[PDB]
Amino acid sequence: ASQAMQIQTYCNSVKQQVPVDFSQFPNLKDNQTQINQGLDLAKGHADLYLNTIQPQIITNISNISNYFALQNAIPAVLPPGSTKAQWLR
Amino acid sequence: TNATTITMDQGMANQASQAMQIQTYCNSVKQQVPVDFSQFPNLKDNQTQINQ
Amino acid sequence: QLSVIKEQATEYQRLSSDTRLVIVNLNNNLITDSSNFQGIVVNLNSKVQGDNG
Amino acid sequence: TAADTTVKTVLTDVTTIKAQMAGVSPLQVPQTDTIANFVARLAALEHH
Amino acid sequence: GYKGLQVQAQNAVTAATQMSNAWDSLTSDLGSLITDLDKGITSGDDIRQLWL
Repeated sequence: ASQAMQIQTYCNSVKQQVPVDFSQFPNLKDNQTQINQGLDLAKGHADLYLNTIQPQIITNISNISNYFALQNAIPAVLPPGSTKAQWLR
Repeated sequence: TNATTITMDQGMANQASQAMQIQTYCNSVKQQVPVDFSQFPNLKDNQTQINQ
Repeated sequence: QLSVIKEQATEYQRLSSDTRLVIVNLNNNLITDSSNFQGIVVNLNSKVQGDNG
Repeated sequence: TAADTTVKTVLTDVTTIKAQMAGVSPLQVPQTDTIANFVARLAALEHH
Repeated sequence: GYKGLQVQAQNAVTAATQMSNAWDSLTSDLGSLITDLDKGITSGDDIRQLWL
């Protein structure tokens, strides 16, 4: 289970919870308020990871990876056929 | 643009994972059993409403 | 050649859709049997709970 | 030369991040109660 | 005993739902193939080759 999968599990889990009605239990009145705000807020956070953050993170590493896959080394000596001027470039 | 491919990936990945969530819940809603209040005349009408 | 293939594929797409339609009846049968059994269990429990009283 | 070695390291760092970011976490089926079990745990607190 | 048959039957349901998913995938993918052969046949040159 990768780090992103761990976060997905959390996001998928929270998005499925159902706000409570404790209307039958005035003793729990405030507990209903606390639960339902905390949840609503985490649903927001979850969506953000799923539709914004994780895609940004993957995107960013694709571009980084793609470059250095090709520039996978540094010429420490003047390559055959180049000038000094154009090696420094 | 990688962003575009990844956007497609993530879009798809999200929709399929939710689909498995809703599909499983729908299977469970269909296996749900109806009420029976035929021992309480008082309650005939709530039975037909609940079950509908 | 390509038209004969596209037609064969068209027939199999129809066969696949028919198959899936047979599988809705299957799912609905299993779902019914499951619901029935749940209800069986639920009412036996009510009987046992009353008897324990 | 140190640069060339650092690029090597940079690719290391990237496959690390790539390992962090792969996979599609599968469905988790919770275990909520059925009616038989809810009536019991309740019958449990009341008769003891 | 009927709690046992219910669990077996629930499993069967998941199993049958996964059969539906698979067959849907086949229907749809055959769908793509039909499109592509259709477009390939009614196209030419490089565009027929793309589709095919």
